[PDB]
Amino acid sequence: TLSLQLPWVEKYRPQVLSDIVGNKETIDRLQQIAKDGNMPHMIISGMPGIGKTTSVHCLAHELLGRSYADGVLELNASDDRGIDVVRNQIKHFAQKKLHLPPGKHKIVILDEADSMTAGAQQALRRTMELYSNSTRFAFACNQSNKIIEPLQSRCAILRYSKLSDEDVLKRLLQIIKLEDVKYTNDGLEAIIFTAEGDMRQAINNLQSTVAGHGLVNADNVFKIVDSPHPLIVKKMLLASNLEDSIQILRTDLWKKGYSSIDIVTTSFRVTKNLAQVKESVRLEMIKEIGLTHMRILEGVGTYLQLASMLAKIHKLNNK
Amino acid sequence: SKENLPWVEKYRPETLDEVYGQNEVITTVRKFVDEGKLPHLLFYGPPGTGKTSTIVALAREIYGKNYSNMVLELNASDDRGIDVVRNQIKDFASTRQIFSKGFKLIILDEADAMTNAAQNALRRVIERYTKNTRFCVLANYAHKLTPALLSRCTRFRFQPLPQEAIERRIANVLVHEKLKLSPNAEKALIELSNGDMRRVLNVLQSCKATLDNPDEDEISDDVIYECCGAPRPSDLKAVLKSILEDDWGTAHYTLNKVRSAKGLALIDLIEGIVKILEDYELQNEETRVHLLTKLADIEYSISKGGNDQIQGSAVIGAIKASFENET
Amino acid sequence: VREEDKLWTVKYAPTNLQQVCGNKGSVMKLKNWLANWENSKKNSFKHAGKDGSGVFRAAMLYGPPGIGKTTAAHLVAQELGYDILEQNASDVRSKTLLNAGVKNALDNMSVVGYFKHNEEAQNLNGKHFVIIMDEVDGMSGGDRGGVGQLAQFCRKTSTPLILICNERNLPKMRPFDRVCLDIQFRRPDANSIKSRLMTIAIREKFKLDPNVIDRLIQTTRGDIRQVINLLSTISTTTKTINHENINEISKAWEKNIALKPFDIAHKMLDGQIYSDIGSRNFTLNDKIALYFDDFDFTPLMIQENYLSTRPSVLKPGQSHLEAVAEAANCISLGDIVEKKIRSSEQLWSLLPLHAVLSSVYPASKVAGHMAGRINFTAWLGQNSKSAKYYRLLQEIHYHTRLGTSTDKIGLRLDYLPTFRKRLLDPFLKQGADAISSVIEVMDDYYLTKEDWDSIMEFFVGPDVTTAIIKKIPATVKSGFTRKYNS
Amino acid sequence: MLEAKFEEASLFKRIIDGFKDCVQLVNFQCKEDGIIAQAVDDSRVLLVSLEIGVEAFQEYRCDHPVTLGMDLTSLSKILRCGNNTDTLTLIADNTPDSIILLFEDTKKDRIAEYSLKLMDIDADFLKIEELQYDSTLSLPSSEFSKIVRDLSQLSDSINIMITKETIKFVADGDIGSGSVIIKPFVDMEHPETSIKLEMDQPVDLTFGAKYLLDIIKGSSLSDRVGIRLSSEAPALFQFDLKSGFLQFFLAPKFN
Amino acid sequence: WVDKYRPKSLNALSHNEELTNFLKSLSDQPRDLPHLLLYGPNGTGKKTRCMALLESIFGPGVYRLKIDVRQFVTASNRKLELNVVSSPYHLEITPSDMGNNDRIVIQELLKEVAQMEHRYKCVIINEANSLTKDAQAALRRTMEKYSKNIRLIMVCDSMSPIIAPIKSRCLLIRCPAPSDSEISTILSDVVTNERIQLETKDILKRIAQASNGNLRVSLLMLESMALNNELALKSSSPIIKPDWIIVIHKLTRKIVKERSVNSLIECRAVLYDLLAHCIPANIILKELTFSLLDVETLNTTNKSSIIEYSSVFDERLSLGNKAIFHLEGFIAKVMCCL
DNA sequence: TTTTTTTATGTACTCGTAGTGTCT
DNA sequence: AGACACTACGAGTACATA
Ligand SMILES: Nc1ncnc2c1ncn2[C@@H]1O[C@H](COP(=O)(O)OP(=O)(O)OP(O)(O)=S)[C@@H](O)[C@H]1O
Ligand SMILES: Nc1ncnc2c1ncn2[C@@H]1O[C@H](COP(=O)(O)OP(=O)(O)OP(O)(O)=S)[C@@H](O)[C@H]1O
Ligand SMILES: Nc1ncnc2c1ncn2[C@@H]1O[C@H](COP(=O)(O)OP(=O)(O)OP(O)(O)=S)[C@@H](O)[C@H]1O
Ligand SMILES: Nc1ncnc2c1ncn2[C@@H]1O[C@H](COP(=O)(O)OP(=O)(O)O)[C@@H](O)[C@H]1O
Ligand SMILES: [Mg+2]
Ligand SMILES: [Mg+2]
Ligand SMILES: [Mg+2]
Repeated sequence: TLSLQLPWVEKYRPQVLSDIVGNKETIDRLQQIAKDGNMPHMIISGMPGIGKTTSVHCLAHELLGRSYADGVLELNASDDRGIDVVRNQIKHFAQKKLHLPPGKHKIVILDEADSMTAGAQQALRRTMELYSNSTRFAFACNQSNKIIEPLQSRCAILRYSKLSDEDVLKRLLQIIKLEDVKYTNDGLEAIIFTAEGDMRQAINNLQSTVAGHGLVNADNVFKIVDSPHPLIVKKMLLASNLEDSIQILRTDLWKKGYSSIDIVTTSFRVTKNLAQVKESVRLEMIKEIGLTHMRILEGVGTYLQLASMLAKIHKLNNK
Repeated sequence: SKENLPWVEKYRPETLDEVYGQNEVITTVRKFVDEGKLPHLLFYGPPGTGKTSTIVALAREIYGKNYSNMVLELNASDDRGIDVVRNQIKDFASTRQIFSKGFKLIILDEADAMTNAAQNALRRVIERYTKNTRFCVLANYAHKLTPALLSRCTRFRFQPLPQEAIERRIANVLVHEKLKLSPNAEKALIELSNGDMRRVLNVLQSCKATLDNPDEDEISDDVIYECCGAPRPSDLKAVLKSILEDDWGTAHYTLNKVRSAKGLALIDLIEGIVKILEDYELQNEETRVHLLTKLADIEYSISKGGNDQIQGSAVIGAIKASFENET
Repeated sequence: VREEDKLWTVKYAPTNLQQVCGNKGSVMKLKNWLANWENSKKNSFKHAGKDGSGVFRAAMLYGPPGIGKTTAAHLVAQELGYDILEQNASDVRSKTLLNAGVKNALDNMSVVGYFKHNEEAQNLNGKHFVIIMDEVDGMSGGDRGGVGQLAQFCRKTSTPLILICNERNLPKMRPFDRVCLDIQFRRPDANSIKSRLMTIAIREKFKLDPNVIDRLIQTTRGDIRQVINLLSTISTTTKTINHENINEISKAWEKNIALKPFDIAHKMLDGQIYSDIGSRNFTLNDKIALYFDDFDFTPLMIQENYLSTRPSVLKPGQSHLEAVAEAANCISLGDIVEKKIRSSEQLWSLLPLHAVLSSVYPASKVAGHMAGRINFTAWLGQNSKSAKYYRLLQEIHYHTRLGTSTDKIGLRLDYLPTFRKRLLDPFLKQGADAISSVIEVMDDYYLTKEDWDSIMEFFVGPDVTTAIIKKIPATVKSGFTRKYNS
Repeated sequence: MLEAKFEEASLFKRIIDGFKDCVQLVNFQCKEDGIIAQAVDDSRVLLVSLEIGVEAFQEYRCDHPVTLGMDLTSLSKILRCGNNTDTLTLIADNTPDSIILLFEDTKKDRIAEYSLKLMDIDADFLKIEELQYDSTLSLPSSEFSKIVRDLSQLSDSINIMITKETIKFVADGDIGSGSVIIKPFVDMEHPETSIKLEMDQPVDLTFGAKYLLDIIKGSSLSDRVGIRLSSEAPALFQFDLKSGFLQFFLAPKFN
Repeated sequence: WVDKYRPKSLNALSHNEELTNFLKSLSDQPRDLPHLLLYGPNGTGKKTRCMALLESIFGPGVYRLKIDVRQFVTASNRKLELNVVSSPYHLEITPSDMGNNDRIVIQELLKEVAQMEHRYKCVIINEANSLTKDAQAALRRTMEKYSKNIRLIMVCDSMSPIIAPIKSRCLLIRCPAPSDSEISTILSDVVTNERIQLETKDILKRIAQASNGNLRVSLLMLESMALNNELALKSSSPIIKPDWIIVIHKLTRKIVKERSVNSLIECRAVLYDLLAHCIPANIILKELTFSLLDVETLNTTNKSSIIEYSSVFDERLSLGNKAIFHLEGFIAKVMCCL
């Protein structure tokens, strides 16, 4: 082996806002903005792998044309983004003179805006306020709550949502048509099921299955990618009889190499996000799961502790 | 010389053909490397499954014998912060190889101890430099990794070593060493391993040291049990029978003589009785609830110390009161 | 520069004081304060006046962001002839160079006001400065940031000082409590912003009805800048806005701001949230996010005011006392979890669990109506007082160790009930001739006058010496103080 | 038993200062022909190869090949403990451990005995790179270090372009851009200020600013530095000393 | 006064003759002496007996001691200030004067004293119960590595929080509280030396019956009631009780009288006022439970639940740091029980 | 309606004495 | 030979932690 090929997430990364199968409303909004111009300050929030960075990249590219190289300032979490950088480099870029069309503006893309320090975020306020006629700011984050309210007050808020089954299925069908891959309906269904609204993870699993077996079938997808971790935990907690939950915990989780810490954390998260049972029983189950986690963290993490946790949960459900 | 390293280090796999147990992931990785499309890997699994050995043999097969120079291997022993990422990992990804031509490999072993800021800075390094370098993240707990970093890599779950592969490795070791092993001794050895090759190699070296002979004899179950201090199924079932059927004082005397004749530990007996009673087809699950709760409480109390006799009597009374509901 | 290149917030920015929306009282108060500034400096700020403005040489504007604090400040600055100067956290603000510059600028005149125009009869104030500080709450916590330096600046200056921050009552902002005149800009009224939106919509050919601005500003929570940005963002695609698509717009532009530890206590102790209907609207995840908004004061507030409500979620056959007891048990369990968190091994991954045991479960146990007022947690002040008393007892014990040969608690519990009878009681039953005995007893254990004063503060219950020391004749006290001072 | 005695004790100081910043640990191989050292940067972007023959050592005695693994932040401290008119003596027993440095003054009577604990570096460093390059130039070390330090302030990437009798150093950043263009000339009045360039095919590749700034730190060794460039090959920055050389194999950045 | 009449040697002890003989036996050969841990009720006289044993191991100059100061630097720039009681033959440290920084002081100070060194220097660790588990783990190996220069004499009131390794690493000496007769005989000598007037001797016995074996409390209460009776104790002299005990008794009266949330608020207020005046919460809980069990209005069913809840919340308080968070919970559970 | 709660490493900032290459 | 701009590494001070 001498060199590798580009992954399908990067190779087929959308370069035009029409290729994005994300939220239709915000996509058409950004398309009309790039068509008319006058892009305002924006903050795009959501979950990983739904088309946030690609969306702002496509918007900046379409809005700047050939001037993307000298009119767009990209700053990721991999670069220093402290108070000193915001004071010197961002201010020098915003004050920089540049002849642009009468409908375009300089764009400052800040990836992972939820990781910037409080000082830099505070200094960015007047930085984006005094140069709001020749410099525009686009933040891309996962938690909008991590960005201070003064910064959110000066910009639009675009909340991206999960991708429905139809959109990811359409994108995967387009990729298969563009790549000439042998597939089947159940295989694509299993891929979308294991993706959980994650387009990047879906394309990655598809490419991995293709390069590992050639045929995208549910058997191959399940043998190369295990079933989602939270769903088995939910089925274990929602069991009606103690023996069924014990057998599930033994075979699916413990016999497959899942650590006790991961199991108890997934149980806590599922019970927190559960909606089948009432509030009080959910709080009692969370209490028992936390009592178990307090022993798991102390190094007493074994199968007996998880079995006792399941027994206590069933006793609580035993009226 | 390799004759000075312990058996866990001496028998470390150097090629991908010496990594037993993992077949579905090993074949897929071999195909990834032969065809060229090697994505960002995330080896998640319990300790002693062979993730580090797998990735080391993979890098050896990819770059040759000069692996130690063309691969950037970082671990928890090295300082892995956000500035360390920014400087070292970005300078490694952005530049090219000094010894040959080809893609680079960054092995972030034990990356479950990295800071959240480090992962937040690295998740954009993996996405930006993806045409000249790759990333391999090894983990034992998938909850310490951010979902953004967890979604950029292809996940491979290292299952615990099954019976066939662990017996194959045991046979390989018995071929490499002047040593013989009994079949029942081998089965007992596989039983006390839980798919951990490190434990098997360590106790095999220890029982070879226990032999006291020039190795003209065999290694039986007695040697393994006396060297690892693990209780035998015979004494286990005898204690369980005396607890379930015999009298309180007789059960106490039996437990005392069993735990004092071979110097066994109460926690090992607890785990053994838990494993044995798991196959018992029982009545209404209240007995199982009481048994599991009381046994876990006693185990958590033992994990902090106390009176061994009081805890043994507590185990006896808990098992008895749990089984008294089955009538 | 063209017209379509500026945002709607900039092209519709107020050009004069008559276009500001709401908070007319605050802008008039600050205008009167800046007008009488020279009248205040000519008599050295001794005469406050009927408005009460003139004794403070600095003004601190505090309120939510986006209501026009900086705008109104700049407008009055340009209208009253004062030469404006702005500096804020976006520029370097430290103890070294910022202090030097501001000190050199407090009593220096402006060259811009001199060279621009100084010959007409406009005002004698053009030579003066107005140092307008923005994002005052954005400085560093310690003294090196410059918050205390600015607090001291607001004490000695010959130029008006204007301070503008978004969050006022903070620890970092404690020095600004009694040094600058406080002006609070509040939520604007709906009528002015409604008229402004009508104008900016009829100007941009934007179809919009008067029935929606109410819900708009309600979900926006008093932020005209965010409202203008919202209209500028959505007007490009949906030309006409009405009661049909307003739901999606409100759901997509919800202002997600963290609540103070007082509103968190109100939301936690709200019985409607834990009802069968309210449970599936404000889910448990939102309840945990409520605690995670401020995880330092939420458990203390919950433990303080969980037993001061009227429960409406009492199970059939359960009284208020039973629910309070279960809530207190869960409070103790959450306290154990918190101790395990903030100790060695740094088990911070147990923070969500501490969310449920400390705040969520006890509040759910006694959720209902608020009987009285939401009282702030007194555990902080009680802990500070206990720490001070422990330090004083430690000094007393290390002073008396040479004779007592006991521990701190062993000296507080048993020795002090006798030290009280030995030291103070001879003063009440013998007069002023028992001073020498008390002096000898105190020197027998190397006690001091401050030690004697601190000893009498440890007793409680039926022995409160705070009035007994006042019942002692002042002659005896003065004689004792003079004798020990010789 | 390794026994080396230097003519000037400051030459070893100037040599180690070259690797002090760009290299952390070293593994000196001492044989009958001289001392060789090969090291890799922490980020593995550059490779340092030092070779000093027995011509530099005033006295030399190597009974068998010796491997001395050591740290540079301690060797530099031990070397700064010397003196300008002193002589240096390296001693190592039959089994390599705790290398001994001896500083002896030649004007007065003084003995400074220092020790350094060795370290067991498993990674071997014996690789040699002998391949033809696309261009070979030679220029004064001060003139190259000046251009490097002047262009490092503009950006973090410096592009080298070799064309038909033209050497261009470009640096494009956020505050502006810059490019220094030089032509190979022959200076008869002083040979150490001439610029030579033998090219076979045009070259165009970029380096990082930090490694290029660390490389020019070795300019205090020789008065002239050679640069060998090739199509996607480790660029050879060589400083030739009167008994050997120090060569940095630098890896460019992919475009 | 307690301090004016205190034994200074082993031959000056006046109770627990078997313990005095055991101490003389242990001090017969002083160089081959292992580490010692004195445990027993608070106020028995173990701190006097340790000094008396040191007076037998060394010269009489052991009591001529001085107080010095030593500064320490933690992982941050917070300066830890600790005063040390030192003597030309021994030194005394009390790690109960700080927070979670006991390990630093313990390890550094003990290593300095052990590196500098009859032939060894004795170390008296006062109130070993406040020693955190990490400090005890740090002292575990320091006790064994330096056994020829440093010998530990740890004074504590209960070996419950002491870890098992430390318990094994030192001899254990129990100090039982003196009988009421010995306390009465000591009070007799004190009142004949302090020239007190006793109409009937039995009052002294009652003092013992009010002290529960505590001699430190007994002598202090005798002297406190001698100042109220003007150096002449009568046949019915009132018993002087500390203020916090009266507050706790009034709290129990309020508990048994009213059981509601409105009374729970004032109970929390009383708990806050008690905790703010340097009163530990474990002693508060112990006294509150013991005086609640004395309430004759309750029955066995109530007292059993009360003692169970007190044990549970004592475990909670030993596992927690916010003491009022457990005290209020115990009070609410008791209110729910009654 | 109002201000502190231990230890523990990672992150970020600043002043800061210091070590060395350069200019009247 | 020397003075002082440039500079980079070291102690101080806080700020989070799902
Ligand atoms: N709507 C979409 N249509 C097509 N491809 C998509 C879409 N969303 C994501 N992808 C694919 O996913 C890759 C990565 O998407 P990103 O935008 O980087 O994910 P993200 O939404 O920004 O979440 P992050 O970066 O983890 S916070 C792209 O290069 C595409 O291949
Ligand atoms: N599949 C395997 N085949 C053969 N030997 C194995 C296998 N897995 C583990 N071993 C042995 O166990 C040793 C340790 O393996 P590692 O790869 O270091 O364990 P690991 O899977 O990385 O788990 P960690 O390091 O605790 S996270 C190897 O050197 C081998 O001797
Ligand atoms: N009362 C108001 N009437 C009209 N427009 C307003 C009003 N308040 C704010 N705006 C608009 O909001 C823009 C910014 O106003 P600012 O005064 O800078 O906000 P702020 O109240 O100072 O809050 P900051 O800047 O976050 S501290 C102005 O240029 C106006 O377009
Ligand atoms: N054998 C004894 N005879 C008389 N008094 C004693 C005796 N032992 C102790 N005491 C008294 O006990 C007091 C000190 O008590 P102390 O030892 O500090 O209590 P603790 O044992 O709780 O540390 C001294 O004032 C002393 O008078
Ligand atoms: Mg992204
Ligand atoms: Mg490993
Ligand atoms: Mg403002």
